[PDB]
Amino acid sequence: RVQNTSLEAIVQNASSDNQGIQLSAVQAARKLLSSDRNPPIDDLIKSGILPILVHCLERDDNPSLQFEAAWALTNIASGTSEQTQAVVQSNAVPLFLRLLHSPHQNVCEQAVWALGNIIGDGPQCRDYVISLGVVKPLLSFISPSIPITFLRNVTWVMVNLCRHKDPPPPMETIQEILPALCVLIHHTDVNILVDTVWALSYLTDAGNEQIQMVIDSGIVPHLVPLLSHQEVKVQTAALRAVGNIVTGTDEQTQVVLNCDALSHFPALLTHPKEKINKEAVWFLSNITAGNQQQVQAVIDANLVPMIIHLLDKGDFGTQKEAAWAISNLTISGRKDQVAYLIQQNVIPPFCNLLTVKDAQVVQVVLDGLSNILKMAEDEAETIGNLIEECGGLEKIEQLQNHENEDIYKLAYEIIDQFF
Amino acid sequence: DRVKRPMNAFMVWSRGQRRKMAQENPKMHNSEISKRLGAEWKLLSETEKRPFIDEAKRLRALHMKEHPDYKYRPRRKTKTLM
Repeated sequence: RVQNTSLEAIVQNASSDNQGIQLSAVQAARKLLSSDRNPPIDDLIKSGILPILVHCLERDDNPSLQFEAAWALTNIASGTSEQTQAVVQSNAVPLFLRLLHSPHQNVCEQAVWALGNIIGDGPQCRDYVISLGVVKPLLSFISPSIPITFLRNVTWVMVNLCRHKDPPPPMETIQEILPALCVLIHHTDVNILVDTVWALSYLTDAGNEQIQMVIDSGIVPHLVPLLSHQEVKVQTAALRAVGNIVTGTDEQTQVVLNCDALSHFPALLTHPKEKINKEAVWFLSNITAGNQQQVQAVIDANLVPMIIHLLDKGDFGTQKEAAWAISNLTISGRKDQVAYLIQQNVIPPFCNLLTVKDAQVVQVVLDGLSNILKMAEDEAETIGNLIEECGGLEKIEQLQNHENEDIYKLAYEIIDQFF
Repeated sequence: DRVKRPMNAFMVWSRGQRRKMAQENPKMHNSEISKRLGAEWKLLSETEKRPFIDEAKRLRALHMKEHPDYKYRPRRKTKTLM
């Protein structure tokens, strides 16, 4: 399509004083840029059409010319960072922001889309478009009287406003967006709901201060129930989002637990999808890495048998997370809490992972067993027998010749103190 | 001082230092080891922190790629196609 038409003639006709000739040239540029997923962005940039397309955005007298030019610029900005930057250096963003107030719906939507690609390029462009004032008019589009297809585009732009972490979006911007996400999290459309939660998952992955902004918005009680949502794409997005929150402080982890998050995990731990099981255990591992009250919460939720059950006869990925969840409990748990773990037959499946090829897993499991023995001082002999009965002591002794320094050093030390 | 995964630069650095500090000073409590490690982290230069910063970024990238619905994630840039 590019090899069979004069780009120069397009560029020169796009600068013509005749509106009909101009529109046909911009339309041809749009079709060149939107006929497939590999358009000739560089050739049209090099031809000098960017200043012409940008100028077309100002022509309020020709909404069709604004629409076609915004469409052309949208797909140019959809490319690499170099091609997106070319649009930014053309000073198109202030004109896109003006077009957000256009009375013509397609001109607004296309301006929204173009701004979304620019915001999604990185934190610099994101903050640039934020600083010019994109958030206020963007969120004003969110109403009951917005076409669903437009609202999907609006939510996608909001996702990009939350995306990058170095640095994260400004505090004031996060605080403006969260009330809108509170509205959108109740939407029935799956595409909007999934995007709303993904936006939350990016905010909760931006640091403990951003996690606190999410909590202070009041939206966490509305995110947690989505762990049992009928659409699996909503569940996994919500599971990662809340999983990011419990990577924060103990106080932030407790907020999630106060929303009865653990109630949704029996179903998650028995879910057919193995990756959802692995994710649900990674979540719980960050809970058992908390304080004693949070270890107790996992106990009271009847999840310990299910974690031990998944540790045994589970897929390799989930067993690794289960080992982390168990070992973390030996670090944070009280004597009675590790005692309850023992009573539930944790030693055979825990020791069965001493033969895994992953060096990190063996290290994590050996640390857990070490903490178990050190915790039951009076009954260390009884636990040493339990380790021996299931063949664990044999596997520890084989690990005395392991290649890793921390593994064979600890294996000898464990045997010196308790065997 | 909690260790949540994926770990940040300080947490991966503390992981190695914790074990050494425990052996060298067996009469030191876990709370005091965390306090000193957090303070000693402030003395490190950017060059000494860089390996642990790159590891934390590496762990973060894997954590996102291992998202159950990674393929169905919202993309940063999209085209308006015909």
